[PDB]
Amino acid sequence: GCTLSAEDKAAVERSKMIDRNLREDGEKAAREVKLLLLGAGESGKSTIVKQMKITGIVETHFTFKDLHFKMFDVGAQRSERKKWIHCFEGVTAIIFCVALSDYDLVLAEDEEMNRMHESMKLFDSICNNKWFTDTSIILFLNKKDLFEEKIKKSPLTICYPEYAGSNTYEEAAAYIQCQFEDLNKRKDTKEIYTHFTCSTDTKNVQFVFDAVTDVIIKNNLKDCGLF
Amino acid sequence: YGGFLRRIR
Amino acid sequence: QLRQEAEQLKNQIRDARKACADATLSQITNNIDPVGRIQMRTRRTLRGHLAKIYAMHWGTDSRLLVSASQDGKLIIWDSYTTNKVHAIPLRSSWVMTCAYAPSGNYVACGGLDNICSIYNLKTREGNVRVSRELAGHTGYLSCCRFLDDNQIVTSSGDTTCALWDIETGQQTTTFTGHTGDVMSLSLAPDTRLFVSGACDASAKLWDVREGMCRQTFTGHESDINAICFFPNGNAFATGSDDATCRLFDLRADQELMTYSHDNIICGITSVSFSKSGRLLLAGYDDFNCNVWDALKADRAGVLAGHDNRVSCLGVTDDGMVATGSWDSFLKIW
Amino acid sequence: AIPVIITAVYSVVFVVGLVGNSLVMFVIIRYTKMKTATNIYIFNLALADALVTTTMPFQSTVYLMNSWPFGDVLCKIVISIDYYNMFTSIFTLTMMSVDRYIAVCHPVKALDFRTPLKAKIINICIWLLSSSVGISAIVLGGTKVREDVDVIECSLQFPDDDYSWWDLFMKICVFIFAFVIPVLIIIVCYTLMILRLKSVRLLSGSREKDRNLRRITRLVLVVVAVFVVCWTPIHIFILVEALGSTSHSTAALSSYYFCIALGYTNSSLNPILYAFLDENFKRCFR
Amino acid sequence: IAQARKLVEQLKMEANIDRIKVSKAAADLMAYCEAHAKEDPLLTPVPASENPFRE
Ligand SMILES: CC1(C)CC(=O)C2=C(C1)OC1=C(C(=O)CC(C)(C)C1)C2c1ccc(-c2cccc(Cl)c2)o1
Ligand SMILES: CC(C)CCC[C@@H](C)[C@H]1CC[C@H]2[C@@H]3CC=C4C[C@@H](O)CC[C@]4(C)[C@H]3CC[C@]12C
Ligand SMILES: CC(C)CCC[C@@H](C)[C@H]1CC[C@H]2[C@@H]3CC=C4C[C@@H](O)CC[C@]4(C)[C@H]3CC[C@]12C
Repeated sequence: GCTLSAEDKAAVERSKMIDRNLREDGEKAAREVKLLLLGAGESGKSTIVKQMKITGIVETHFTFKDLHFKMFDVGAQRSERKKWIHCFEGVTAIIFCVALSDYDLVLAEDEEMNRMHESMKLFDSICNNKWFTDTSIILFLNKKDLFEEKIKKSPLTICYPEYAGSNTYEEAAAYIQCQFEDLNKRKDTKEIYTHFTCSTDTKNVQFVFDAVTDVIIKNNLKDCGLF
Repeated sequence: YGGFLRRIR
Repeated sequence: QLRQEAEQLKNQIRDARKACADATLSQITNNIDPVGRIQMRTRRTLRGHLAKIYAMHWGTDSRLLVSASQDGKLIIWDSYTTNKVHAIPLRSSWVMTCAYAPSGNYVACGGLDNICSIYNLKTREGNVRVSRELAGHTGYLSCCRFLDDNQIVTSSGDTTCALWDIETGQQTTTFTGHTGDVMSLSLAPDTRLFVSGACDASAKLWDVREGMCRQTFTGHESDINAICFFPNGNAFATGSDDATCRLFDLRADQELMTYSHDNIICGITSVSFSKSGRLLLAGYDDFNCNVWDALKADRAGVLAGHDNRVSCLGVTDDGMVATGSWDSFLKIW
Repeated sequence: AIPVIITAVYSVVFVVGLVGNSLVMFVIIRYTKMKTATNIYIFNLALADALVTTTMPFQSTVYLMNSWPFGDVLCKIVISIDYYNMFTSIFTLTMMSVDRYIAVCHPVKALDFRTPLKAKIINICIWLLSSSVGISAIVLGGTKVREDVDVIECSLQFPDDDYSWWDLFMKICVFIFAFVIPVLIIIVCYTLMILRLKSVRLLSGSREKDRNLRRITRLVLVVVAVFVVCWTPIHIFILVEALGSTSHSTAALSSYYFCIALGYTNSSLNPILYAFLDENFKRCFR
Repeated sequence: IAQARKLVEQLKMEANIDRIKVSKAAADLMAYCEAHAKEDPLLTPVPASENPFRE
């Protein structure tokens, strides 16, 4: 209107330009897929990042099949996870990495606590969290070769007496997968995509892409009102 | 549709 | 060996605290009339954030304000005309705090990047560029406030606070003693002391000049998320996850009044005072803000209108109220 | 009797369609801002359905009085509204089907296609495409008086040397571009969407999610069946009378007007199928 | 060991402090609120003439 002075109109024009830039940036940002990379450092997590690519948060951007993934690693935090875990509420997916070879390894602390049990309790606390009720989790069971070479020497029953199967690799791996998946209290809205690592080009990335595609399909279904 | 076509009646 | 000595010191401290409690604030305040029902509306609705708001801060001129969002935006709003003066992009979208300099020249931000970024607004080039970065904390940056144009005090999730020197880039003072992640920070009106609330359910009063803790306040049963100084500089209010606010006094060295309600079970994210200190505003997780009577502990008013959790709450210097919520909207009452 | 029940059916369809379309338009205008593509599509569909339903009382009056008592300009604008909004409603249905197919079967491209700006562009293109038939109905539509019967009839006027050929060609073109293409597109898109959803790990994971998939399939089948049942009879009747054989009976006239009533019932029921069944719309209303 | 000694020293420093009665603190807190009660736009609604956030 004519009420605004010469500088007021310039200020309004600047605000409109800023708003246009903001909406363009938001359109670009909402077109990208967020992956919260959790797990343990001893489990082997940097190797997965190196495979996929080819001081508190490490952000990795990579493009696969015309889809932009931003993976956020929060393994450098040494504080309470509760106070900042809600920042990733709208994350597209979680990637949880655990090492199968660490079934009998003890923690670095003086307490006799199994590393596999600590990984299981971390997965239980993350999956059964009020912020990730409908967030899909991709489970990466790493170091399958080392686990296969180690299972022939040490039985799996040392971890827990519940296991009664043979000491073969396939049965033990399936039992570990089912034990991890049984921690998912909310089996209705959340799906866990378990996948043993392949250590081969375009294998883990393809699995993550498939899970992300399923999540995007569900999001589009909700957006259309069909779901 | 069809209510505005040349009908015989 | 010396643990018994520490226990005896704690017993002496609590006995001295009990001795000084010769009366009750509620008993003394019975002679003042109630504030009444506070009714106010969202006279301004700032829109333009496409993610959850985590922090906002008013400027010293009571007109401009700064807001930080999870999409990596520091937006400077002119509250009178709803215009956007600046929209600073952030190198890290995970921002949990923001600050406005008392001179109106600089804006601070920080978060999970463990870095306090200082941006200059009065550059000759005409665009807001990064002026300084303070990467000295090993935990996430939870709060930051400007003492001056060259000094800024920050609190981190590594149970420490730090007074920095902006022109140099290195911290000049380190405040340690908390056993939990420091979540809230508040400067005194005279900028000589400050108070910090952490996850250990205790608030510590620190001296800027000396650099060591002077008083410690307990009483909360959960983590302290918010803190704010009383306008006179002698008391301060703390909000916790126990759905309770508490008013502590520095001189009395004990809690004075607890603000809570039976049906309130959600934690407090932000606390603030009015210009006169009569109203204590607090943002809650139940999508609403509560305006308590700071002397009668009565729920004087309710501010509703946010569809998500109210995260940040600020009161302008002249007393003429901004609320930022996870619904990507700012509301000025 | 029949006339009475026929006009009662016409009035019921008119009232239901008008009320539903007005309610949907009012909800979209104020309660739920048009920020998504689906909301824009629903708004355009509701507007087209309401404007088509506005035509119904004139056709009921023509059926009862057996003549057109209104002016030539009113007849022209009514015919143009009918044709234009029928085409707009059908094309909006087709584009909603294509949009949902793209969202499901092409999730990566859906990020670059389901922008509200692109939805507005698609709607503008749809309305401009229907503008051809609208302008044709404005230019050629009119009212003429027949003397040997002393009856004033409102319809599309063509040159009398080849009026029959032009009318048959126009009927064939409308039938093709309003039934054959949209029905095939809807069938293909929804079948591909359902086939893709059968392979989605989320939907088959649990019994409740299988129930949700069954509900989605039921909704899609209901939409397709409603469209087919409402639009096939009138088009088949018109084609049969245009090329098969020519006859005039009271029962034939009553069935013809009932087929027209079903064609309008399609637009009457569209708000129920597309607005009052979307989960986002239900949440916004509550 | 050293942490316990540091805690003991901090408790000794905190214990050797001057404290006042809670009655005086409450009286000063009420006095400040009553002195500035007229300068708080939130406590008393400001007429739209002086309110910069006009409709
Ligand atoms: C002319 C043309 C190029 C072709 C055409 O037939 C239509 C066009 C423009 O615009 C639209 C049409 C509508 O049916 C509705 C609307 C307005 C949203 C878009 C059609 C139309 C024709 C005549 C009226 C009308 C005349 C008077 C009053 C009211 Cl409400 C409508 O509308
Ligand atoms: C509703 C009326 C008008 C039309 C009927 C449409 C439905 C029921 C029909 C039309 C085409 C059909 C599909 C044609 C081909 C195949 C491939 C076959 O390997 C599985 C079944 C499937 C996927 C059919 C499922 C049923 C189907 C979708
Ligand atoms: C579910 C869908 C496919 C149903 C389709 C029904 C169609 C085929 C039916 C419904 C009404 C029918 C018409 C009703 C009345 C007459 C008049 C009669 O003298 C010749 C046949 C004719 C013209 C019929 C042709 C077939 C018709 C159009």
